[PDB]
Amino acid sequence: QTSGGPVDASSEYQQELERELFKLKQMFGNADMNTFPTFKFEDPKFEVIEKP
Amino acid sequence: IDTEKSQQALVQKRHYLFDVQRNNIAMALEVTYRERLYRVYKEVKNRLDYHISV
Amino acid sequence: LALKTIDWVAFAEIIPQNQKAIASSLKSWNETLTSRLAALPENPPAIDWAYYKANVAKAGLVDDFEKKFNALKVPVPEDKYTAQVDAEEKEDVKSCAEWVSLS
Amino acid sequence: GVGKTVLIMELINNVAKAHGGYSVFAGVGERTREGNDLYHEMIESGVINLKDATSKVALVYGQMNEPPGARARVALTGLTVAEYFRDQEGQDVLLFIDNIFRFTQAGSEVSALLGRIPSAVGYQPTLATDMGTMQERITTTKKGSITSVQAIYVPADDLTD
Ligand SMILES: Nc1ncnc2c1ncn2[C@@H]1O[C@H](COP(=O)(O)OP(=O)(O)O)[C@@H](O)[C@H]1O
Ligand SMILES: [Mg+2]
Repeated sequence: QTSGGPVDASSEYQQELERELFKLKQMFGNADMNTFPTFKFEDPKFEVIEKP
Repeated sequence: IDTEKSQQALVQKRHYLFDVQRNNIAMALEVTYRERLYRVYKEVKNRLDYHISV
Repeated sequence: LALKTIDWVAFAEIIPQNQKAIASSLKSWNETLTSRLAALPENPPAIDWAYYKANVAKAGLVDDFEKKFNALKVPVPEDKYTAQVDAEEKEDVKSCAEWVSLS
Repeated sequence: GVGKTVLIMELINNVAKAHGGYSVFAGVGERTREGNDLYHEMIESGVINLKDATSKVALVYGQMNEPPGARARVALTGLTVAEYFRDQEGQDVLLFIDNIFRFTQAGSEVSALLGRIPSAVGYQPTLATDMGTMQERITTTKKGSITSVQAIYVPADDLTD
């Protein structure tokens, strides 16, 4: 009998679950982990190797 | 005469500088490509793994 | 990835005294890039979606992630530097053959 | 008299004021005037505020004038305060214990009266397990962090004690 309830008549267990999820997310990353990552890319530098 | 022939031998060995430069350009581009592929793979797998872990 | 094997003392005999540091830096970067190509494989392991099809109970997010990834155009960097060192090698070979005819 | 209290006060000055979380100082079997000095210095420097709820340090003192039971359990009391701050608040805690050796010493003082056969140098046979039970709670978990600075007295300068 848990249709109308998410977590089977809890009435609690959110005050600590939010801290736990905060720790878990912040140790997995900092950005939004519900969307595809956009990729900034860089290109290697190069110098004047020409014979002086 | 011997000195001149030795100078010619060094001139014959000259090309290694440009071999080195070409090696470094090719290797830098390959390293960059593989690092980019690992970055994209790691980000995708990392987000999927955050979902599976929560 | 076809490289030109190089003697490393012959490379030393042909370096003037105004670019010894540059030769040493090219050598060090050659060794560094060899080591770094050795310490990472060629192709990333494409993870099977199995562990992400049957273990993610979310509405198609894994599926749209896999669709967006299967058709990604990751930028392959272009050379833009080998042609000019080839031109420089041509010029240097010209000068060296001239000096050799003089010799 | 080599500088354990001077060093731990320097660390309180250099780290605890620049610290973002809370702090707990457990005085265990030390000088009472040192506790008075620390109290009034923390009031002067604003780290303890007697008028509102902006205080950042909790003090727990059982000093060298206390019988061995109080000296043996006051470190546990300080641990309990720091453990609450680490678990239920999720805070990053600083825990300074001066001096932790007294804990062990206090146990020694009661070990004979509890009817136990003495171990090496007259210490209780349970020295290592008592120390472990106490020290394993002084730790960083994946629920919160505790950075711990413990001054450890060395009897007669013998590090093999
Ligand atoms: N960092 C220091 N600089 C100068 N003197 C010091 C320093 N630390 C200790 N001392 C000297 O050693 C004495 C003992 O200091 P204290 O820390 O209270 O000893 P204990 O090791 O018992 O805690 C001090 O009064 C001081 O004279
Ligand atoms: Mg002291």
